Amino acid sequence: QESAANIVQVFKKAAPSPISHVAEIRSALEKGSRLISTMQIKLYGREDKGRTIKATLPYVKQDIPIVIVFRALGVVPDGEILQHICYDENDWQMLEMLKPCIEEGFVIQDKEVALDFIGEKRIQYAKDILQKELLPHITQEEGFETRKTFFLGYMVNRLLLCALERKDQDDRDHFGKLDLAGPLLANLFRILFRKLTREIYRYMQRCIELAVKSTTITSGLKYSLATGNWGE
Amino acid sequence: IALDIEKAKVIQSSIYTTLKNVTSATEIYYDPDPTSTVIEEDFDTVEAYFSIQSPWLLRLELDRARMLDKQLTMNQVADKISEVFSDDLFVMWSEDNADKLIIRCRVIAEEDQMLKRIEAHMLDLIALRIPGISKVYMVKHKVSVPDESGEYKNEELWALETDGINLAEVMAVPGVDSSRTYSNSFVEILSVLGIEATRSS
Amino acid sequence: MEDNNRIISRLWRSFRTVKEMAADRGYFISQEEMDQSLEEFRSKICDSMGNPQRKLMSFLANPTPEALEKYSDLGTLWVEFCDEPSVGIKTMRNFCLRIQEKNFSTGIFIYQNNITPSANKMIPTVSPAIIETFQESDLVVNITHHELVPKHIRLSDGEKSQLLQRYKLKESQLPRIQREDPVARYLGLKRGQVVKIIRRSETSGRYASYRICL
Amino acid sequence: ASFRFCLECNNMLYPKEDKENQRLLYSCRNCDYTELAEDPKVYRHELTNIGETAGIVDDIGQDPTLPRSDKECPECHSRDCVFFQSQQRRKDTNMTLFYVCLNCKKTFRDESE
Amino acid sequence: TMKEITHAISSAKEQVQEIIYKAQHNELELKPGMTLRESFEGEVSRTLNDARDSAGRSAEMNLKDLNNVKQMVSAGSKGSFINIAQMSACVGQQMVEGKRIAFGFADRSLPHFTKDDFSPESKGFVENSYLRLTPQEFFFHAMAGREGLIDTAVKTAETGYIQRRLVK
Amino acid sequence: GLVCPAETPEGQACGLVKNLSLLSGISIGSPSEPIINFLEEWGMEPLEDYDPAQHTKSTRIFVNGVWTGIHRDPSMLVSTMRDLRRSGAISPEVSIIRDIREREFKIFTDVGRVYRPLFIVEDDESKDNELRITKEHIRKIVYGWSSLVTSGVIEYVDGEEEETIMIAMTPEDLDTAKRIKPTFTHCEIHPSMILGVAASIIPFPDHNQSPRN
Ligand SMILES: [Zn+2]
Ligand SMILES: [Zn+2]
Repeated sequence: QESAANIVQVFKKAAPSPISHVAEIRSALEKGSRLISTMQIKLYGREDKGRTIKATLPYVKQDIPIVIVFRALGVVPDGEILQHICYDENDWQMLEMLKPCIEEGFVIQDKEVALDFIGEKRIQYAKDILQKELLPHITQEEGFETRKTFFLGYMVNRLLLCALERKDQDDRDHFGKLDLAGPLLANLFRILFRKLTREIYRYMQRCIELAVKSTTITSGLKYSLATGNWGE
Repeated sequence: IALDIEKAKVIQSSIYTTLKNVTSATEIYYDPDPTSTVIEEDFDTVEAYFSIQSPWLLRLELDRARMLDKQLTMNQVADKISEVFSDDLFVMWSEDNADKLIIRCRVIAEEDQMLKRIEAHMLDLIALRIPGISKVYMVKHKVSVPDESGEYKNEELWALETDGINLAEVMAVPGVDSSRTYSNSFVEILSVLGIEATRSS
Repeated sequence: MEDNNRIISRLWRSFRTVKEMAADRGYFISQEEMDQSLEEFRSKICDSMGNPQRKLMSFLANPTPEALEKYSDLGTLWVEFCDEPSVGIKTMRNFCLRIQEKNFSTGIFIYQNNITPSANKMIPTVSPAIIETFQESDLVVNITHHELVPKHIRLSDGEKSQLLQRYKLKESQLPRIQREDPVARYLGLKRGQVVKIIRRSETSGRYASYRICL
Repeated sequence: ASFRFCLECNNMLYPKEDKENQRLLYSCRNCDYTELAEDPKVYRHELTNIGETAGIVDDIGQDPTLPRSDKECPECHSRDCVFFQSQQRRKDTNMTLFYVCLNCKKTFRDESE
Repeated sequence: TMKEITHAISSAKEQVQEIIYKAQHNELELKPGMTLRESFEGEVSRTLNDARDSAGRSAEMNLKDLNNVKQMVSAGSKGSFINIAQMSACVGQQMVEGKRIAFGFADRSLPHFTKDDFSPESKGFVENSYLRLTPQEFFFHAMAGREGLIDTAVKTAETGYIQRRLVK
Repeated sequence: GLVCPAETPEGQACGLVKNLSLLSGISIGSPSEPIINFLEEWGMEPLEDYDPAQHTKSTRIFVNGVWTGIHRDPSMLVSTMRDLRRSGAISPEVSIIRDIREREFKIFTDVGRVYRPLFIVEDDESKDNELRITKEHIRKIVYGWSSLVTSGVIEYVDGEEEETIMIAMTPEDLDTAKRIKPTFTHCEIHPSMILGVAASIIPFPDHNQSPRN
């Protein structure tokens, strides 16, 4: 079973659309659960109107203007934000573009509020969606906030690198960018063993004082392989 | 006018050019003295414009080769601009002879915000010479026709093909035959010439 | 000469068109009255410098010697123009009344840019008589003149009540034509009137179709 | 343009007018810092030609996927050059060759207009 | 004749190398309405095509009134000029989406090519005859046919819908 | 190289079903760290502490899609890993791509990358201008394919790495009858290997209209 993952793509979006260009990156843990949630680093304002940059996060209703995503990350001052996006103080064009964006977030001046506008109860959840949902590859650990930030920076960069005619729109069919048998059993087994896992949890939740039905991993496997329907 | 080569062009350019298509760049400098500039290559252009406001400036650097293509004139260009805004925007400009075409101007509570919204309103809501009609090529077609002597003979005639569609308007233009015009957009034809003509299409 | 030299050249073509429509509608008009060159036109409806005053263009016309033969009661028509590039509900009563008394039956105002929503909301307020509205920029070129536009024709409630018997039609079974149809307006149709279309055909030479106006 | 930030709280700089004295100021809306104008130029739009030379590390003579021409730079007079076309991905660009020399790292073209 | 043709491709090859030199110098003007680049193709294409066109035509008149294939063409019972051509002379230029074999690999046709090679031996021109394609030629050719097979497997039922509608 | 151009079902699903060439193989899944480590100890100054201006044209490096810091002069970091694979100390299955034209270093361990094998060229001839493999290795064929690889005579090139190499067709070369024929890093084992099971039985597939094959 054959679009690769964990990679940056930039697409131009038709004349009829509030969005100009957008960059995406499909992410999933190469080993461990494997979430299928993608990152959207949009770029509103068509090639005219008086041009902000907002991005989409997993589980968040609306979209957030990149500046905040940074302060909410661990970078609170301007120019230290432009620090990550642009790598050449003498590239006024790009920087210019960013300007209007900075103004967007000029209203939130720190990490407190940063993680807030994302709706004590609410602030705590803000963190979560950043350590386990936001660009979840790289790692979902904790003390790496910095790293993801340079990415979201390398991303907001890739966006503009095109909206300024320096790099073309990503070639959707560049073959360089196959789950054989062995792998298949994997994603399959897990789905199974995991129902066995929380099955063995019930026998342990009745004994007010053997049980493991090793048939879910035998019969489960058979069903699939027999017909051709992977999923349970 | 049938095989009138230049007559073809003369209509082409009469059928959408915008300020946006002749402007190489635009800048907004800070010049508080309405009687001299902080810019060199502009000096002359002031003094030679006082014989036969806001301190905030807005300069436009138009293209030379671009003024010969769609053909335009500083006199016109500006003339248009000026009458677009009118009495609440003083504007000036150099003369076609120079080696750098320019257009300065000022307004008449936070101006750096206003003189920027008027940046766009200048590059996208202002026409110089209609709409929906981009590229317009010319072609020499085969048109059979009645020689005076009877027999039908080869009399090719120029024709303008468009790359967009508006009819009600590009029809009443001096130099066309509103008896032969034709858009493949039947939808239109019916709306303009009566369901019948529509069917025909 | 500036760019006003052309705003005349057009008001003129728009004129001749009106005429043609008026004679085709079924009224009197000389081919000449249509062929008034641009030259001999200027000096006739202009003031001083070189501007045309429309308040002096409007006119009347009437049912030809013939028109009275097929259509009896076809009343008299009146075409009007106006110098107010935005005419409204007030300068309206001047029109709405001018005919409700003279007693014509056909009103035809030529609004330059647009009439007011308060205004035109007073048209179907004077029956039997009926009134029409035509934008200027839409009469610059007579549409009937077009290549694709085949010749249409009205039909007395006699020529109609005939087609129906002759073909055994139930009215609805007849090809229709829109009230707001470019040609339908031009000949000023009404909901219930029929129209014979006669066009060239690469199969027989001439075919005869009919459209009733819904 | 090449705009500026500010010491103290490294931020964006917004401009304001020196009414009474007639001259330009730049500032901050987080603290109070304020500096005079560096240049009378404030904003530019510019409706390219920069980026054709695209990152040419000396190692650009180690990318085997590049062509070999035996000319001779306008300076060192060598005979081992590599080339390409503008990296400006514009359907309307032109096709002139830029050359790098294994004996210098110059940027000579083939153009002639 | 098999020789007279070879050199109708060589010369045709240079009438390309020539306009490529004259393009890699900006020594050509933009035919109104077309991009400087597009106008480059527009000629390369019109060069190889006219080349190929006579390449075959040399053999066409080189096949006597006894050549069976010719016979089966005159009778009108199978095949045409084109066919003979692609079998005895030059197969032709390959193509997808209307343009000679793209640059799927950054700035090249196959990894077996030097970057920025705009020539015909790279863009998919099979100079060989079936009687005698090179990998490159053979590949492009496939990418070209592949487009063909595509719609013969798409237009097949969408055409049927459009049909069905007209009926109902 | 990776997929057969001809064998693929007509109608319906056509091109959505591909068959493998003879030489193609799929990656399996190696480990990252024995290479992450092997790196940040050979020139890889970790991302954690980065300074964009002190390190200008710093060639950034990626591992399986993660950014593990940059590196100063890479030219060598490159022709060291490549020497490491050829001795067989970083699985012949891993992919390493250097994109000078952008200053980056691609590292792939991944499971599911189709790759083919090629002869290595290396201008390693202090006696001329040449395939590392020689007619002595050949006639020598306790000498499997595992040795042809443990001696750096052949390499496993995935589609990505392919991008930055130059492959020579006929090893040798690179009559009025035959077909007219028109920096190298690798040579093609044999062009007739770009075919898969299907075409492999077709005689002179290089003489028929492709759609027939
Ligand atoms: Zn400050
Ligand atoms: Zn040199």
